[PDB]
Amino acid sequence: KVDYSTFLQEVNNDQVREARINGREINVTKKDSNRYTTYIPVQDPKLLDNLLTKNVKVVGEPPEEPS
Amino acid sequence: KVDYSTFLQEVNNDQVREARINGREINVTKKDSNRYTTYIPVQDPKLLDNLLTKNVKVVGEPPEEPS
Amino acid sequence: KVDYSTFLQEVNNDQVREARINGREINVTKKDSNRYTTYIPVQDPKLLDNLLTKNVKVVGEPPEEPS
Amino acid sequence: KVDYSTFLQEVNNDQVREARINGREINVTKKDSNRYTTYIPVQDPKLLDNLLTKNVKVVGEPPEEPS
Amino acid sequence: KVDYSTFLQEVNNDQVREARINGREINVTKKDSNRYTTYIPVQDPKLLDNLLTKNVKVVGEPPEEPS
Amino acid sequence: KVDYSTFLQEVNNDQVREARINGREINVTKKDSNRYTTYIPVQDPKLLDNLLTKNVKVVGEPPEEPS
Amino acid sequence: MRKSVIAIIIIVLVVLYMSVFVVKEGERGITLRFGKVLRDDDNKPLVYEPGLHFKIPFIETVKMLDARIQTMDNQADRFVTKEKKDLIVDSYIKWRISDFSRYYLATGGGDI
Amino acid sequence: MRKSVIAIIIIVLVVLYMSVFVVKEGERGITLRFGKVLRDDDNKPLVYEPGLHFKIPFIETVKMLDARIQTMDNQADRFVTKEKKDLIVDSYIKWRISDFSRYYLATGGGDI
Amino acid sequence: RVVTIAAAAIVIIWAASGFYTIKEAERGVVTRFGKFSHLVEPGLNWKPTFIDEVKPVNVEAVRELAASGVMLTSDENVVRVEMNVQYRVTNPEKYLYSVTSPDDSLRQATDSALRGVIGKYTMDRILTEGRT
Repeated sequence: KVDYSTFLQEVNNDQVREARINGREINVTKKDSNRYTTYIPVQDPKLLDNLLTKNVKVVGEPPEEPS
Repeated sequence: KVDYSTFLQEVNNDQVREARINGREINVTKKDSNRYTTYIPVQDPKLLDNLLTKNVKVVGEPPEEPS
Repeated sequence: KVDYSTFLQEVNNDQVREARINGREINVTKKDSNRYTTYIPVQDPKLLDNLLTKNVKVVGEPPEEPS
Repeated sequence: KVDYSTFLQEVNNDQVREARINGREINVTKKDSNRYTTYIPVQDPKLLDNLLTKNVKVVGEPPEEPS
Repeated sequence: KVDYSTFLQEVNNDQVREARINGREINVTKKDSNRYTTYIPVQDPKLLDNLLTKNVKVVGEPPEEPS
Repeated sequence: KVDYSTFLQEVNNDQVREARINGREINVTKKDSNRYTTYIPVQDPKLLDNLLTKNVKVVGEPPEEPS
Repeated sequence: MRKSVIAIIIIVLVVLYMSVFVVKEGERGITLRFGKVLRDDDNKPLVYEPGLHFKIPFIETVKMLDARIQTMDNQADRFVTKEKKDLIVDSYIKWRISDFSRYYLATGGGDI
Repeated sequence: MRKSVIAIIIIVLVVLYMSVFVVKEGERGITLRFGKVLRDDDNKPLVYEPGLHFKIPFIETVKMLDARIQTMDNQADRFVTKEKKDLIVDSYIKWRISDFSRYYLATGGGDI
Repeated sequence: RVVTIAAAAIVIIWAASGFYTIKEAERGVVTRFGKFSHLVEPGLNWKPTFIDEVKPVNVEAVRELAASGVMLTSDENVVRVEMNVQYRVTNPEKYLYSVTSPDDSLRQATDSALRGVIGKYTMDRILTEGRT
């Protein structure tokens, strides 16, 4: 729903409350309770490092095995 | 259709505003209101870095569910 | 479920005894005999580097195969 | 047909004009209006970077979707 | 079956004279004729590096093609 | 069949001229016209660097698609 | 007279299998009552030799204590000498269980 | 009476070929039983000279020990003299197997 | 007659699995369920299946154990010393039921021994003269 680069710049200013990632689609939780979804164009090696740089809260999810 | 080498020569001058990302295909939409397509032949780690360092807006799309 | 991030913070504190890795599921038992589980969001190269530097114990799991 | 080691020596001398990448097979057209084929044994990250430094024209191809 | 951590410490202690790897398993026959077994937790980028630096013997096996 | 470790030391001893890489098998030819085989245990990124840095001839092979 | 005769055969064999328990050569088993341990010879806890023994199934529990010498290594640690010279020493100790009963009681739960 | 007579003749020839085993001139063979070695003269392991010998097929195992003089070369290595002068010496040694029985035992598996 | 057939089937498997061969460089150690029974010598022996088990121990192969470390000498100097120790084993009744992990436990004793010995001699001696 929002540009991938935008997510980075708003993260650089600590505008994400919590970051829970699943597959290739991630929803953001801004400080003002706003919600939207972003897309990952390609694998980025430093993305995880970037989030940890500004003490951003990371959360994992279980694997979705087909029933 | 534009060759990958020539694609770098234009992004390295900051004359492209937005590019579509999916798979290895890239649909370019530069600043002169023109649109075309280009393909990435291999995996390159300095693609996103060149985009972010140059501060160019780049977004990708979600995948398509199989028929 | 314990968030992936808290495990990193708890690793820094040196309060874990050993952990069992399987797939992307992280089952772990800490120094205080407390069993919890997290999930690896994405591949982290320096994780194993950090863990070994922290002297925390890590054990691999045989390749799962459905007989 | 030429060896992959020999192909690299040619590129380092500013003698390759256009190159194509299809999986792990490569077509090359040098400035002498000649053609041949090579193969990349293992993925190399500096190959593409080295290629661009020498200004070797790189091209891509669309994927072959079975009808 | 021994633990991967102690195996690393044991490997770091120059206590192996022969090493064989099949799939994700690790069958070892050390200098003192002792044997054990361990499975790699995940893919490691620099594990192979430290191994060759200490002049450890390593051997790989071909793939089993089904009849 | 030759061991990976003994093969690598012999490679660094300037005693290899040609290497054909087809999957995980390598037909190694010494400088005295002898022949043997070897199998790499796991992914070695620096392998290509080491071989090419010692003026060795590498070769690639196409995939044997079933007729 | 078929169900009655066939019925007793199946129950007895499974009951006996639960009761039988062997003590390895480098191990010793201490049979235990509900909450207490079995005694004999003026309240002397009995330890089992490496042979076959029988325990009432589901009433008696056995704790297997290894009798081989155990090795304990100590990591690097700082000690202060007579001239205040700090030293880094790595040392190990070797010990064997002498009183299987006493060790199990003192070190409640037979934990290494 | 054709199948019976022809059948026995063909099987005898293949059995004899398996049983016969020869010792080369520059080799020495020590016949071995399932796990033991064949003895004679007050438990003295017997080694075979370079001639024809018969072994029960599939029961006896033979180890061929070379009797030729072996050459072992030493690569460059650093040695300390009396005046701490480091030297690089290239040397080779020549040895021969004296006790074929002992070598097989000492070097378990008759490996040079 | 059907009962007779059933008995024959079970006994052959017991004898079949029971038969075992031990290598020449190994010495089987037959052991009762809890108790040890006897030491079998090389060749083909028989052990009743599910009753006793054999443990082959390499009593003939000669192993090696290199012990090294940055030890301290007697002149307050440090020396990087490495040693090689070739050894063998003996009757498995002691080797198997005397100390846990005898090979590794011996190596730690070797480190303690090597450190102590180097501590007595000076650096200069250890480099040239002390070697013997």
